[PDB]
Amino acid sequence: TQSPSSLSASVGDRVTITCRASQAAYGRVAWYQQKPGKAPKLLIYKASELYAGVPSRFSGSRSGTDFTLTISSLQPEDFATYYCQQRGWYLFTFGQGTKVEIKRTVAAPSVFIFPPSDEQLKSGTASVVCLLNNFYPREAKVSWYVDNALQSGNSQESVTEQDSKDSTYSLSSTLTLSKADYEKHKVYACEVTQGTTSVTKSFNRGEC
Amino acid sequence: TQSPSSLSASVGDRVTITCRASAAYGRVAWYQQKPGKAPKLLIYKASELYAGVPSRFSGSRSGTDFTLTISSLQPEDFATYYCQQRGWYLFTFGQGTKVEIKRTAPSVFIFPPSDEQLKSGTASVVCLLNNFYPREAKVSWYVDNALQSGNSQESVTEQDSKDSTYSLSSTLTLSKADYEKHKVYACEVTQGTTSVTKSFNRGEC
Amino acid sequence: HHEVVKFMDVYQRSYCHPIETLVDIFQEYPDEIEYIFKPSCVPLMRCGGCCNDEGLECVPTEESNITMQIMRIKPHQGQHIGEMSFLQHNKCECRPKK
Amino acid sequence: HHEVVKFMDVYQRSYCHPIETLVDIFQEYPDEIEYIFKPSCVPLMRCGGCCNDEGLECVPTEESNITMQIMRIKPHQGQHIGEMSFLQHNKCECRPKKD
Amino acid sequence: EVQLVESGGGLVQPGGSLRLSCAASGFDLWYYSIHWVRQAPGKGLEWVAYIYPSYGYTYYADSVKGRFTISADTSKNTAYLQMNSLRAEDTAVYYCARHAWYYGWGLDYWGQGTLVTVSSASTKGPSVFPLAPSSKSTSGGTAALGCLVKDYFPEPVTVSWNSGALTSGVHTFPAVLQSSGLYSLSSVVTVPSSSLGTQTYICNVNHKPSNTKVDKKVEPK
Amino acid sequence: EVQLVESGGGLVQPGGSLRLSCAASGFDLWYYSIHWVRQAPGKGLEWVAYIYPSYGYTYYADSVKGRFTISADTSKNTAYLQMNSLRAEDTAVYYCARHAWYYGWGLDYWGQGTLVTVSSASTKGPSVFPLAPSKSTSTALGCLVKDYFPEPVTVSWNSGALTSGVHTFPAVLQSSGLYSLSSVVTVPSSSLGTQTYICNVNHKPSNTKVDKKVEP
Ligand SMILES: *[C@@H]1O[C@H](CO)[C@@H](O[C@@H]2O[C@H](CO)[C@@H](O[C@@H]3O[C@H](CO)[C@@H](O)[C@H](O)[C@@H]3O)[C@H](O)[C@H]2NC(C)=O)[C@H](O)[C@H]1NC(C)=O
Ligand SMILES: *[C@@H]1O[C@H](CO)[C@@H](O[C@@H]2O[C@H](CO)[C@@H](O)[C@H](O)[C@H]2NC(C)=O)[C@H](O)[C@H]1NC(C)=O
Repeated sequence: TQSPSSLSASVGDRVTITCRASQAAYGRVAWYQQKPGKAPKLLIYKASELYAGVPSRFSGSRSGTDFTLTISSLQPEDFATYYCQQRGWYLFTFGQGTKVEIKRTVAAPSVFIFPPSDEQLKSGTASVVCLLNNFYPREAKVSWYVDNALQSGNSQESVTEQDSKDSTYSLSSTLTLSKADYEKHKVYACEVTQGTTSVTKSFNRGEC
Repeated sequence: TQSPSSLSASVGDRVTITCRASAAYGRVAWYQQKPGKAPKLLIYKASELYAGVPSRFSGSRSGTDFTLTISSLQPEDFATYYCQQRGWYLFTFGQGTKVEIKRTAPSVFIFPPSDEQLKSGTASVVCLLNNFYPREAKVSWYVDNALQSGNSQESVTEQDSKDSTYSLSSTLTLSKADYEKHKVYACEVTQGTTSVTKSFNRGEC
Repeated sequence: HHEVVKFMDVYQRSYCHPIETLVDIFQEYPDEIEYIFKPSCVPLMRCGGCCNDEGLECVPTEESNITMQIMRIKPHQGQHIGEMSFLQHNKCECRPKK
Repeated sequence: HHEVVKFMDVYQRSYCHPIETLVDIFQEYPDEIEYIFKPSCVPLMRCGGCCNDEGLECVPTEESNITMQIMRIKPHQGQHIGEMSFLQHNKCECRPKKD
Repeated sequence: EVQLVESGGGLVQPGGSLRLSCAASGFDLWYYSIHWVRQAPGKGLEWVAYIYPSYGYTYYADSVKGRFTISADTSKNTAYLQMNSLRAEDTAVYYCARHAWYYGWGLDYWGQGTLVTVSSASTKGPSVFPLAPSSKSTSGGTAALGCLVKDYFPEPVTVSWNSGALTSGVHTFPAVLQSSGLYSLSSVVTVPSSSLGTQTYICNVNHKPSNTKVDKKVEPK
Repeated sequence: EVQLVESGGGLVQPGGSLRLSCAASGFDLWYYSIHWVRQAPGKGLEWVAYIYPSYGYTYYADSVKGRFTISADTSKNTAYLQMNSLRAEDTAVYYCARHAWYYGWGLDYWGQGTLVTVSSASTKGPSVFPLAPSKSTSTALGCLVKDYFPEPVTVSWNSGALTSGVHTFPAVLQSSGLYSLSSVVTVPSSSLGTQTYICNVNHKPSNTKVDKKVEP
């Protein structure tokens, strides 16, 4: 197992994950770093040795059956999910995985709206888009209102990973419907309830 | 080098070939080369004997002079025998030794050109000499009892394993123009005992 | 002409791993002294290689038996080829000393 | 579920010939004592094998050298990856026991 | 100089086969180890199998035993994972790695990820509609424009901008499996408002699974 | 058990190339030695080259050094002698053989023999005329294989069956420049037509196969 399952600290905070090896496999544990949808890179071998290039802030130690990975100065570049590998001839035992989010001084999103394109309308389907850039935290209940009407079962949301620099996210909610319901309505609002910030941006099908 | 160059004993006569090694640590082999076939080995490591090789075969080492020994020479062992001097980076084969065997009827034949070959444009007459020994048998041809040379091509088989006799074939090749102009085609063999000859008649078939 | 082995290559090719080792048959079956065996040795996957830390050593972990043909040369007339068995090391490992 | 090796093969594979032999560098460079080496051993094609004859012995005949990259680590002071050379046996042979 | 390069990804209906390929550069495979680790969509890592060429070691994971087979050809410096009776759950991205002893029990230089999808659904080429930078979408000096790639299957889809050059401030959002069963994504880029239509803006979409190539121009509304 | 099989033989114009193939049975090349030994026309044997797979040994004789290269494909259990600059002297029968250490420095199981002719002349197919059996009426027939190039030509009798008393003569270099031979078999006169009389000639260099019946 891995522990904790998931965690969020801020910049500079030292952070340590611990991995269990109830099968005493001779300290063969290693640690790997999986960045957003990319190739797992290795960080720690022999449960304490460090790969070439890996930053000094990374280190490991072992309390018998409890191996820990320690990051001294959490810097925003080190945003990823980390795994521990027990290894052993005939044995791998990959860890549960630990998502490492970072706190980024809560910020209001930079909301945008994109109506369906005339070509998309020509296809018989209308897609209205709502962009939320450079915001924290990631938990932002996005709401859609067609002529001030809350929208259900038509909103598909997708979010990036903490940007390496600002460590804020970006969200994209899509109000999808047929071209008929787009030419039959005027006000298309997109509200984002983010903590103490209820931002909203809208358009008038006419403005187009 | 190898020695003897050639030798003719009879069945049972002990016969010994000798190989020189101007040496490489006594790593030598002996091989048997049957008429135009694959060299099979008889002796490896200069004294050991290959599987199947007859008990009559043997090897020896006189310092730098390795020898192959056949005690009861049997007719099957007609071949050319070679010694492999070997060498890690200097493998070198032996000179080779012809294994001749003197034997204890000539039975001559003649075959005329086939009408196809004739029609082709050239006529070839052939004369056969089977189960005969020895060599040096200058074949004589007579087109209408006129000596023919340089139109005769001879070929000899190899010593048969059992009888140790040979087989020869001489070919008179000429144009159909110089052919068909004659009837008697005789073929003689130089035998100081009886210099026999065989002939045929074109008009007959 | 010259040849080099990269450090990673040296480490891997000489790291603790089963390697072909020629072993005299006496060492495994020291029976039947008045009996010649040809060949005198057999090729066996034995352990070997650096463990790259003094504390631990290259030891076998998975072992089984291989029967091989050896020409048993009898004291006098006899050349029977017998199926002598030997032990081999399938897998090695780096484990602490004692 | 078992395997056998034919005699022709046994004689052939366990004969006098250069085999990859793992050799601890300590055995080869004994004077560089105040230096631990990583890795401690190196793979070298060295001689080995039965000659199956008392008169003869497995001796090398062709020898050359391979330079390999080795971490010369001083025990606690500092390390450096240096190109230590080693001897290898290109070819072996079975030659009489000179005595 | 060490590189591992993978290919063979695609879609296979349950019961079918596919061979993945992991070729290596700058280091011989023979004296080393190639492992395969599969990552299911949104799931953890799973060691699939390994091969140890110069050792004669081929051990496989329990889930894939018999169905899959690892192999290696020394001359091409390349390992292959021939999977033969693919069931739905096997859908994952497959990575290959080297296990060197200087780094102990551990996988140094890893692959990129080659995607294998086990579904009986059919490939659909994508459709691309613009996300025009409306004057309302203009946040002062900061302007927003993008591309919408709709109704494509299966993954993956690559979306570059302006033949790779325009990269700063681009946010290609992840895909969503729309309840219809087709994939959909949206890539945007904060571009200077001053650039407006003075700087050309073309998004380059590629769907290698369907061999579709669409480079759409984004222009002011 | 152990068998060596050769191929690649044929005709090549001076300067051309050709690869011989030596496949091995019941016996791996990897742990052993394959040599090429050429026997020149009417002359002794000549070690061409060797390869020792598990050792990395490729030593060739000096005459072909650089021109030839020995090699082996482990998967197909096969050695290859790639000749690249075939000169006249290269004409020979090329044998491949195994050198096992149990037999010391020596070539145990040998090849069969593959003929290589270095000539700029063109392949010529043969012709077979019957040699019909009154002179043979004293036990009696043969075949004549004329005007063929290059060597070899094989002339069996009655699809291998007719072998007792077969005296296939060697080839002759006809003044034209084509080879010619005569395969004969002494057959009894009393036998008449009781068996059959057909010689099976094969000229794989020219890919010719002639099963001609010899009758009076
Ligand atoms: C591979 O390297 C071996 C190392 O064992 C070489 O053999 C030895 O090589 C050294 C060269 O460094 C020879 O040097 C000697 O130096 C002393 C200095 O006082 C001098 O007195 C000698 O006259 C000589 O110059 C050394 O003689 C030589 N032999 C020994 C140590 O017994 C050899 O070059 C290589 N072997 C191969 C390529 O097979
Ligand atoms: C390898 O061969 C040995 C010798 O034939 C076998 O060992 C036998 O079984 C046990 C092993 O603990 C012992 O009694 C003796 O060593 C053997 N006894 C008999 C009656 O043969 C076994 O097949 C293998 N031994 C190993 C791998 O240790």
